Amino acid sequence: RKKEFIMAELLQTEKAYVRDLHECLETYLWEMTSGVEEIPPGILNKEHIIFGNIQEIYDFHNNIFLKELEKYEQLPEDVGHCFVTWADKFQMYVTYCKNKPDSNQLILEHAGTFFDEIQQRHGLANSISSYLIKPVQRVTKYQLLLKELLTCCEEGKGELKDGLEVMLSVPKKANDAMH
Amino acid sequence: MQAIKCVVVGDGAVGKTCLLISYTTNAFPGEYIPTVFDNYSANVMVDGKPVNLGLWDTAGQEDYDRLRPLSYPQTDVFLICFSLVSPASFENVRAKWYPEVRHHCPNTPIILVGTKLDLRDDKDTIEKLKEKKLTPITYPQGLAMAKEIGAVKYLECSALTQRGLKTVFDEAIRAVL
Ligand SMILES: Cc1cc(NC(=O)NCCCN2CCN(c3ccccc3)CC2)no1
Repeated sequence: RKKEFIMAELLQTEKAYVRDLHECLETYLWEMTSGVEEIPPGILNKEHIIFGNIQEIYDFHNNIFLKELEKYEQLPEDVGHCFVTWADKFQMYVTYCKNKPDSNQLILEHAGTFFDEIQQRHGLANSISSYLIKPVQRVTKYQLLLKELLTCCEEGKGELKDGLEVMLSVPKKANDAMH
Repeated sequence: MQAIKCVVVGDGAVGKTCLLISYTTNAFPGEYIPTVFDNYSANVMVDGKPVNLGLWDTAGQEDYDRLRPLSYPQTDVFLICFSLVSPASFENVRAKWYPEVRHHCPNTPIILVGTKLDLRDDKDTIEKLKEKKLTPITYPQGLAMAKEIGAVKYLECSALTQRGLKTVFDEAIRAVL
């Protein structure tokens, strides 16, 4: 039961993460790249700084990682393997976190209410800043879910320990890369 | 209408996630405690003025000293938390949480919240602590800590019983108005 509630959260919060990144790309990013609205010169053509590599992280989760977690739904005690299999892909969270302070500064100093205006228009509960912390949140959150699985999975639990090792290591490497 | 960013910080032992879930859903989560509380916003009226209240969890980030501050900028108020039945979390208010919050947000109001009020009178919890030559944290300990860090209020709450829980967040709001 506990292992089942945890896997179900892993899956449900994964779906919502993908949804949230998707929203972010096809609103806050799409306004800027479209050319349908007045873009402050201070942020113009700096969408790579604002959003960092969030497209690539979205593509990972949307094309692969959510499809593969789904396949571990009835195999919670093995889901650590999923993170080992895709370990190199999570290296892009290092890149994302390195860039987040530069993204925050940029939005503060040079974007005015550009994005506030878009939020209001589209009727979004989440600010662009809310969306843009999500990758940071998500990448620290996986190791919580794995620890929870360790508290309720038996001697078939190297198929978690190694998953966890990886998902402890990605955020530490992101943490260790900041100025 | 006024938008309020509220970030909840503190040790894993406070039950940040549980606190926010139990606040927003008006009920202790019960059987299973979820590890994930996604950034929240909802309308509440406080002293007759309606407000949009933003809530950001920080659980999972406790070992990443340079990742946590990514959430800090533009915050309107902090809940710095400790569990009333972990002296270590309480000491960490001083040692870890208040320092990094003042460094990054020097003029942002803090509420000091003691969680797990329901466990302060629990024999088994009391006993487990007495075996480590410790006791729970009492009211004047909170007051003294609040003062030391410059908190606008010290409040005690339980996610389990809902005692003090609505008030925590009301006062978070009042400290911004
Ligand atoms: C934050 C925060 C937490 C808090 N108060 C608490 O944590 N109080 C202690 C609750 C722990 N108890 C153990 C497990 N229970 C259970 C067992 C078997 C089946 C179903 C349920 C129910 C709950 N106050 O603030």
